Amino acid sequence: VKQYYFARRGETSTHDTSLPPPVKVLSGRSIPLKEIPFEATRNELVQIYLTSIDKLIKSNKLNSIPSQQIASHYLFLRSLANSETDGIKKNQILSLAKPLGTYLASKEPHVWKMINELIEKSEYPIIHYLKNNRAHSNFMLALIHEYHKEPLTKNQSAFVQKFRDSSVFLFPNPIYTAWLAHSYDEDSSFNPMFRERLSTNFYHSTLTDNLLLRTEPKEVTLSSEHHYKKEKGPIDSSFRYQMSSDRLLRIQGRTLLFSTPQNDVVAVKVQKKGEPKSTLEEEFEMADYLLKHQRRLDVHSKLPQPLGQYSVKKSEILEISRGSLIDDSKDLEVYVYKAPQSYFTYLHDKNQDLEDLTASVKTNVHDLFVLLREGIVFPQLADIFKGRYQALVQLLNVLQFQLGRIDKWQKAVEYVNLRSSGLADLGDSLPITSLFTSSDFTKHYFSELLTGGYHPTFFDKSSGTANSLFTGKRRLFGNYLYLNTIAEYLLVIQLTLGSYGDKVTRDMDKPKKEAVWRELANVMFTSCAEAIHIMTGIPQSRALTLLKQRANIEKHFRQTQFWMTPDYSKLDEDTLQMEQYSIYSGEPEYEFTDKLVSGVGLSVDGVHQDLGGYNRESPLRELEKLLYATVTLIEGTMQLDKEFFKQLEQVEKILSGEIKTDANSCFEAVAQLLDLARPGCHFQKRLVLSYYEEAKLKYPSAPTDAYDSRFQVVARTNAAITIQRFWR
Amino acid sequence: QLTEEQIAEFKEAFSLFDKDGDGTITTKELGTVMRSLGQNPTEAELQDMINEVDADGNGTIDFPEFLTMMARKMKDTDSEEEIREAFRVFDKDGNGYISAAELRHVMTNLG
Ligand SMILES: [Ca+2]
Ligand SMILES: [Cl-]
Ligand SMILES: [Cl-]
Repeated sequence: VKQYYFARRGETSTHDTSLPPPVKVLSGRSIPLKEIPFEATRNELVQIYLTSIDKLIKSNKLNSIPSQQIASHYLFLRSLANSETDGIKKNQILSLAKPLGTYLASKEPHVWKMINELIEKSEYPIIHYLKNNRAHSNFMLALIHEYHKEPLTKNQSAFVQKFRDSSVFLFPNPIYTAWLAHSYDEDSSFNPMFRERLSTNFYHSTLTDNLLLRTEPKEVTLSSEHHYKKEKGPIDSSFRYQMSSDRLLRIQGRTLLFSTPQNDVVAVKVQKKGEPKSTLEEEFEMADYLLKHQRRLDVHSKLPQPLGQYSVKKSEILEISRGSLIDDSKDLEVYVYKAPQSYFTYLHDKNQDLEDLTASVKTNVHDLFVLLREGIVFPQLADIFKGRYQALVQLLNVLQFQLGRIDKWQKAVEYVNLRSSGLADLGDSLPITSLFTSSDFTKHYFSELLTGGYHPTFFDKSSGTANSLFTGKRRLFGNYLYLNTIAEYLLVIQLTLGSYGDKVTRDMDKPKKEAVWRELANVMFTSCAEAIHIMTGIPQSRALTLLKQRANIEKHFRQTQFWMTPDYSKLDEDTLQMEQYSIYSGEPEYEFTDKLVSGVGLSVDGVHQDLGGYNRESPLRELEKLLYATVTLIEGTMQLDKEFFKQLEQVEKILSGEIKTDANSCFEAVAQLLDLARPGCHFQKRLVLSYYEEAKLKYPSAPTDAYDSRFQVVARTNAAITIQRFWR
Repeated sequence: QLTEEQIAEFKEAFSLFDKDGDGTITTKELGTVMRSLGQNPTEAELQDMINEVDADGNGTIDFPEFLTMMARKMKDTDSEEEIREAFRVFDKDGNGYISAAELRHVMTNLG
């Protein structure tokens, strides 16, 4: 039967409409908040870099500079020239690149040989040259400071201070996206962290930010038969469940669970203190929308049958309750439903082998991101709380540099909506469109992202305004909240998994406990890989390897098991900083002041363990990298897809005759399309190999020495694939 | 039934060329996706239409129809004819090298 989602994804002019006014008032003075445009400032710094290349040629001091920063300069110049559309300007870059080549070929014969092996491999040789620690050396900004001897504008200074960590941050849109996508490939040893003069810098979040600022404002349009748009009739609760008082098994919080001769549960959920009937009716109709479209959506959770929604006198409720006794009035609207007992076992429960846990976790993350494509967001899967935790917090505020201290982490996923059955209790839904518009949800929890960017550094006494690149996020804030929802889903998974781990390893064989925690590490990475596949289509196997290029599975295993169980509290403060080196192999130890509560660990309330010191980072650092790796792989793959298709039309207009140009250019239009294919995605290069052969049909005239080799390796790879395909 | 290796390939190709999300892939686009998968037909105007466009369930059924008609004697051949660089001179120890980095490994039976 038909199987598709009821949401179409597109783009819109601007997310910054009906937002709060861009103004920061403080000490009675209202300061306007102004955008520093990303691409405009970016281009100013690249032309300044270009002039600086020219003042380096005139200085005739190319020997004074190490051989592999003329390799960086030349390779970037060649890459930039290829990215340039019109011939007149790409020749003014090759003007600048030729003295660097003349010198390298004459005074550095070996480096010249290595560089040319890259120039015939790719049209953007700089992105593969920088698939390693070379990326941490900012050759562009170094040259700018040395030869552009004139002070930067207030915004080049702003752009520089924000994106100081790598020259890739100044690359034009295609070169940066291509570099960022391929920096997860198997040859690439790049990881966004370098060690400074004894200090360690992490800039995984900057990769995401520098990507997001080049994106266009997304927007989701819901089908007219969508759950939030289709006019639904009244609820026909024509039957009333007869509440016996011995059929009730249990009472899981304003919900009473009743037994049945069919070994499943009829549950009856009672009105909260502050709660309208609307909410319980929405939960009813959600359960029906799920049921109706369960095949249509390939939803895997066990879905409850909504039985009835009606009102019940509070006397009867309180009468049929005894044993563990948030209801308010003498009349209480009710939502009664039928569901397996799996629906009421929280996914973090000790009584699951890790065969059932993995199976049930896989169920949850599938329906979480399938329903996201469907356009439905569950913003309260867990109570990780105004002070509501932000998974991707450095991209949403100006101040924070790392992710905050999760408070009472085990209590957050306590009544998590994730069960052995799968997704559960889906009443508190939110339309995905609410994240891309100025809804009540967004201006409450994300008011800075929607107002935008005050800090004293930003303030310009001359102007009277506070200027920052942050205020640019007003036109794109929906894109930020989209990615944050993705990371938020996977962090609730992680706390749920860690909760299970703590309660299973407690009262246990040290090898048996350690082996459990590394399986928990694997199911977490497997979960993120699943998300990437549901969101992009990348084979989950490859999504996993792309992920493990960036996130260290084994570092994550050993900081999860160390911080989410209380054994470290029984250590004195200074055998503890002997153990931290084992879990932060190169990275700095996790510094913290707080006094440890014995048997608990770090605990502000002295009863419940937290993740992090009182006003510190969360100590789960490679978890933080995991989420950004996940979220960047998604958004990065989608931008690469867009640049792929944007260039795909170019080669198709040249091919058809709609754009006349030379032979030697039509082939480099096609070869450029090769560079925007996804990493590890073969059919994309099968498609451009087809374009290559058609171009040789169009231009038999043309010599093809520059692209024969790079397109042979695609041809030989495709031939080898199909002989391996003959496994019979 | 297809193999797991090529339903994965077909699933990603479908996901990539569906430019706006939900299975809303229009007949104008399916030419290029099959081109990316090794096909180049003339007339294909059937097999679900589902409104006038098709879902993935229809795609992965559309395909084995176009793959249960491939007389692959000329497909598996041509493939060997690539590495036969000179002509009709078959391959050698190199024909185990290539099969050791494209998509597979693990004990080829070099005959
Ligand atoms: Ca579509
Ligand atoms: Cl320099
Ligand atoms: Cl910013």
